[PDB]
Amino acid sequence: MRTADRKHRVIVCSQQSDVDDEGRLLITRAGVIQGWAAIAPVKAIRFSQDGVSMQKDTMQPTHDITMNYNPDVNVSVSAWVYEHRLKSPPRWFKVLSVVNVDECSRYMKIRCRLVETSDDVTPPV
Amino acid sequence: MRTADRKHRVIVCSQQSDVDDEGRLLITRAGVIQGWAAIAPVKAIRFSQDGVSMQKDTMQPTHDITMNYNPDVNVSVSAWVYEHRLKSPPRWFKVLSVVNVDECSRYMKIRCRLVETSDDVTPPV
Amino acid sequence: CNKQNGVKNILITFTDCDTQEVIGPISHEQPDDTLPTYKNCAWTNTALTNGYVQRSASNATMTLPVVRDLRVPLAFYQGCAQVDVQVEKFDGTVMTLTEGAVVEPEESDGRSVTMNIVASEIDELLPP
Amino acid sequence: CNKQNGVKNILITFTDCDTQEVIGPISHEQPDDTLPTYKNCAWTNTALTNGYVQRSASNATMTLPVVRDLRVPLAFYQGCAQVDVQVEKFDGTVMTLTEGAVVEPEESDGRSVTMNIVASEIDELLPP
Amino acid sequence: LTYGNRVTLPEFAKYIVAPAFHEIEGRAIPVTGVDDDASGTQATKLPFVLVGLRQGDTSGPATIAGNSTINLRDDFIVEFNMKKERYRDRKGGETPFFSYYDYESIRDRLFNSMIEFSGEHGITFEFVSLDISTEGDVVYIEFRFRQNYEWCETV
Amino acid sequence: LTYGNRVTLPEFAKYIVAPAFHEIEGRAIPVTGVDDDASGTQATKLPFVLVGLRQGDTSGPATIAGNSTINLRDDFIVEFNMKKERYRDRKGGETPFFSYYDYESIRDRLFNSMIEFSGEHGITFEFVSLDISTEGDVVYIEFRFRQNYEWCETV
Amino acid sequence: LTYGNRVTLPEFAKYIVAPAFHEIEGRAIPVTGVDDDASGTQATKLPFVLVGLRQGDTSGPATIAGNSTINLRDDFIVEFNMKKERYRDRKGGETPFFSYYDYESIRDRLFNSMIEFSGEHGITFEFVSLDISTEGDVVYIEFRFRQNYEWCETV
Amino acid sequence: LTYGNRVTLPEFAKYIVAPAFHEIEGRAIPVTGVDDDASGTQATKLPFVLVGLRQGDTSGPATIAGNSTINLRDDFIVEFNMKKERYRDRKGGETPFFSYYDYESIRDRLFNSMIEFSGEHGITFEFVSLDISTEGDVVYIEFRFRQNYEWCETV
Amino acid sequence: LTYGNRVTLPEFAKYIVAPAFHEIEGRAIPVTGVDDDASGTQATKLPFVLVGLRQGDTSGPATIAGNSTINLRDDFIVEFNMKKERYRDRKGGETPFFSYYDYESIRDRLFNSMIEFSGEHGITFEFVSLDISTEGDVVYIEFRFRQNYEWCETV
Amino acid sequence: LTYGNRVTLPEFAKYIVAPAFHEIEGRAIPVTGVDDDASGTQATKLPFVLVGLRQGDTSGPATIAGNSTINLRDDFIVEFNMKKERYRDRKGGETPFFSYYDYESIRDRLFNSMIEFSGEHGITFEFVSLDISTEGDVVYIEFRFRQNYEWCETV
Repeated sequence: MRTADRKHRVIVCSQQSDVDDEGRLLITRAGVIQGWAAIAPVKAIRFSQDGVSMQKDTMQPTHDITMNYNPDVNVSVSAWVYEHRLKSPPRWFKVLSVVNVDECSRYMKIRCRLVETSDDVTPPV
Repeated sequence: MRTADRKHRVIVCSQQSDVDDEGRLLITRAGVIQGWAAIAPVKAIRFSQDGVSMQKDTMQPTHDITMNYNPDVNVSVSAWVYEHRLKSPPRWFKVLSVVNVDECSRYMKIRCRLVETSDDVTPPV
Repeated sequence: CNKQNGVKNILITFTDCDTQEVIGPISHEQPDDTLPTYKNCAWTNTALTNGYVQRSASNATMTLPVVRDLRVPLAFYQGCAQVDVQVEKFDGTVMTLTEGAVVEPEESDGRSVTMNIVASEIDELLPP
Repeated sequence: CNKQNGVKNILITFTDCDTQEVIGPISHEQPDDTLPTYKNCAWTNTALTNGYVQRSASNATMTLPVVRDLRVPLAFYQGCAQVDVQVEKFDGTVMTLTEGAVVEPEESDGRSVTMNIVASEIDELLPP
Repeated sequence: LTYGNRVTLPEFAKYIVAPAFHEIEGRAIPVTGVDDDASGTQATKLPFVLVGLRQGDTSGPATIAGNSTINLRDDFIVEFNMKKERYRDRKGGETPFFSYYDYESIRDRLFNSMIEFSGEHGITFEFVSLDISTEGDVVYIEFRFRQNYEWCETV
Repeated sequence: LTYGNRVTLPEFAKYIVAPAFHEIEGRAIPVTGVDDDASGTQATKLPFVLVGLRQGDTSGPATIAGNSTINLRDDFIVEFNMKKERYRDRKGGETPFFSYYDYESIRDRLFNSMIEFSGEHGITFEFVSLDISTEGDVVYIEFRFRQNYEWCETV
Repeated sequence: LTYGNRVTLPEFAKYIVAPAFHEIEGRAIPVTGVDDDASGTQATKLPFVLVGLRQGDTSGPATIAGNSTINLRDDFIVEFNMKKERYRDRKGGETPFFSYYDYESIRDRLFNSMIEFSGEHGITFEFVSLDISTEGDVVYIEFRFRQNYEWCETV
Repeated sequence: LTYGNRVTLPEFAKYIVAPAFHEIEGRAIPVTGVDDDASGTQATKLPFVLVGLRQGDTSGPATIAGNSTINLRDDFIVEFNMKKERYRDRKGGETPFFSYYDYESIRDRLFNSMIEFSGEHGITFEFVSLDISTEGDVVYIEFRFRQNYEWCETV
Repeated sequence: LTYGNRVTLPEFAKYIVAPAFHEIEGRAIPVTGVDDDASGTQATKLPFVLVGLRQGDTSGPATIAGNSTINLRDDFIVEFNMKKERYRDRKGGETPFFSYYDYESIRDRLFNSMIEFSGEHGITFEFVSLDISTEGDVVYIEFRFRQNYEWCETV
Repeated sequence: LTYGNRVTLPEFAKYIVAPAFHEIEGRAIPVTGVDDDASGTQATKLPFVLVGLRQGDTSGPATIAGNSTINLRDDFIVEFNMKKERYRDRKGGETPFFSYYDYESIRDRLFNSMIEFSGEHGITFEFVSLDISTEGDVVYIEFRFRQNYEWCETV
């Protein structure tokens, strides 16, 4: 993939969770990586105004993310991708799996599932 | 795609619903966006005199509508597409999903379904 | 029409035959789908030969399962005080039984007793 | 609120009717889902004619299934020992029984017995 | 009301569900079947409680002979569609979409309105099952009721 | 009519359904199977009612020995094909295709015709189940009846 | 706690499982359904427990008539998400990921907590089934409890 | 005939089905299974009736000990293949292929022939079910019979 | 033979089927499962019997306590693979491959051999079901027998 | 040993299966599920035996109330993995892989080890079913056991 295809600014996030004292749980999403990436859709999306995607299986990836490989980072089962745009609301991607493209260790292919896309999401800290 | 292929004049409509005092419900369709789009069939259609389609699943899209991307509008689960022709009865489409073509944010591809096509549909307001 | 069969209200009134105290419980609740059962004719019949019959005097009986109310003692349900019961079905029928007496008490576990009440006569209301 | 029915505590005291040696009070465990059953005051009734009734003397009865305690002999359950029993349900009720006597012993297998205790009177607590 | 010993699905929706929750604006849409259309019954304001007959059957004697106390049993369901709302904290914390949703308030006051209706007209239904399931930002609360009655013919 | 203690599906259609609802222009079609051909049985105009044998069965003893009170049971289903008609309020609103459809009037008038026929000839059927489902703008209401009789032999 | 003769799933998690096993840092999560979203409920740190309603049901009589001793049954399941930890010797050996995992200590300490809570408040649960399954390096231990209660109405 | 207390398939087809309908020219073909081949069992010119065993089972005591009254039960089915004939009414009118087919005449005289055979030799069969189904211009009429007997060994 | 109150599958074969039908040249093969390998057990010449354990099970009490009359039940199936032979009647005619096949003689001779073995040794089997099916020119006749015995222990 | 009225899966494998057959060198591997992984549990040396819990259930009363004689039933299974060895009979002759395998010797001495252990500690198991199945050069001998006990809580 030509390096001009990477035209999205993403923030790869690892989530931490802690129980709320009143009885709930809270998921803190902090950024660990920020760079240029190229996204591509592999499925349509049901939006259900207020943004939350209405996918049923919650395990079929909808977007494929291509970015630069990094041998020391270990993209977990609990990684997120916060992609921010200029005049469109930000989007929260939840990773579903990674692909080491052709095992050349040049790019990672992160099968992700659109979580939602609205102007009232919590940016990462 | 070819901008000379967008040869269909459609009006994207939102669905507002409320129950009549008599006990039944009533749905109105308000026009929100008007522009040119390109439609194509991806499945055959059962007419059933009085025009209304006879698709059984009611979840497999039958037409794809491509039009100009618009970053401020959110095509929800409750969007319709009213297509008017010159010497052909008008049509009513119900959207099933949209996909941002190649995520380039230049065209929206509306995965939609034909509801009915008869000379006595209720035009938008 | 014949609106769906079933009980709606069951009122019970205990009066102890030793201290002459009275209790007006706040009506009881059916424990299951079985209904209170009734028999009004106070005269039983016996089959003689060739169509005849011996009409003798007898009682009016009533069978009522109810959940024990956790304020009135259980003894008051096992045939230990005079009871005044009133039932109301869904179709409008109301049957009242006054100054009855529980006969043949059967073992109960503490939450659902089955009363075998005997009385002189039960009146029926026959909804209009 | 009618807390869920069920038994919580069972206390039993054995006192041999020959040597007058006492054992207990010992706790005990229900063997299955069923509950102990009760009939409190000692005056049963019988159906006379025309609503009347003959009130005669009788006994307070009690039937309780329990798992045999592997330190008390089985004879103390089969009716060769006076028993004093106490039960407590979840809803707060307590039922105590003094100077009971196992009557009509039933053939058992050695780990689960259901005894028919008879006494002069059973006392209640009636959840305050 | 018609059917003095029964209540139609329109009557159920407007007299039991409507005097219930005021956040639904009487959107108890009477439908033929609960799954007759998932693309149509998903556009209304998110509450839009649905009511529809699942299957009609008998409850014992059902012969049609003019006088046999023809017994009938209608099995219908009521599907709640409630918008889930996440709890945000001002430290970068949030509650995921799979958090527990309190259906207890819903069943309680729905039963209460049903109790009041039974008291006012003498009509009772049977509760069978309660199922909950989510999808995106919507929670489906599905009760399954069953109503017994007798079909009174007309002369 | 033949089979004095019984009726055949053609007689059922022309004597119980035809003197019944008149908006069908007497279009009561007996078929082999109600789902044998859906491309041909979906061509008839708006008001057509179908009747077809689901399964032939027994009702207890069925041994064929010349004198054993040979008991029989035929399971057939009658399906109403009715067109849903939306309502318009002139303000620019409409009723969706998934709205409730009043089937009870259909069951009432169908059962009344059956009661009248039974009272006339002394032949009664058993009601089993009722299923309703829509597709496009047509609603399918499928009654499942069941009829017991004894098979008369001929010397 | 509300519902004096009952408990809700949040109270169950914070009163029976949280005072239970301490290697969970109080991560007792109530959800709608334990399998509604497997991509989100697999992100929390390794030792977390899930509690979710499987299906609401009855326990006999459930007719709602103002006085019928309305009996209810809520069927929920508790799933343990634990990390399997292989053992290593000093001669280049290892234990496979499919080796036996001691679940009995989990069931013991879980049941002890339930017994203590019942003895304190007089509320008991019924154990139905236990299922264990592994995936990767995480073992799933799913307890299926069932709770009976009577639904109290409010005037 | 062999098996004095039984009737083998060949004897059934030639003595009960053959003296039945004369439009069959005696084409009562005994097969192993009714569905052993659908491409070969559909080549016969003209209408044709098949006879084949579905499965053999027991009817209670079945031990093999020389004297235990070994009871056996053979479940076979009889498949009618009848050519449908549409009714033409010159006005440009016709009757579709999904029209009702009168199976009653078939079952009646088949039962009659079975009755006469039972009276002649004292052998009775049990009727179980009757299913009809069409395909193109052929209607399949399937009877399912069941025959009880005792297997008499030979010395 | 071992297990004086029982028989194993090799003994069963070599004592009941080999002294039975002689056109098999003693080709009665004991297999693990009759459907474990269809590519290997379809190679032996025309007339071959297979015998294979379907499932081992119990017949009531099966607790292992040293003295509990441990009851056992073995469900095994015996399958004949025989060649169907068409008949030719010089006129240029033939019989189809789906024609009826006489399984009754095979069943009779198998049961006679079993009765003889029982009367000799005091060991009986239970008959359960019989299924026949053809493929190509080979007919499959599968008898499903069942045998009860008590498991003797050794000190 | 812990659980004086029970045996854990590790104890079962090392005290009942290990003193059994010496051809497995004590390779009685306790697993979580017998089908948790077919790629990892097929690497051990051919003569190896697995033991894993299938599902835990109850045996009647199961309420958790501190004193209710909480009864439990753990359904576990033991899978034998034995290498099949063909018999060569020099003339160019061999025995195929679908030949019968003698599982009786396996069941007999396994039951004997279970009997000796029960006599030593007073713990008995229930036999439920035995199924065998082969694959290539390996035969799977699958027993399914069931053990009843009472869960004694700790003060």
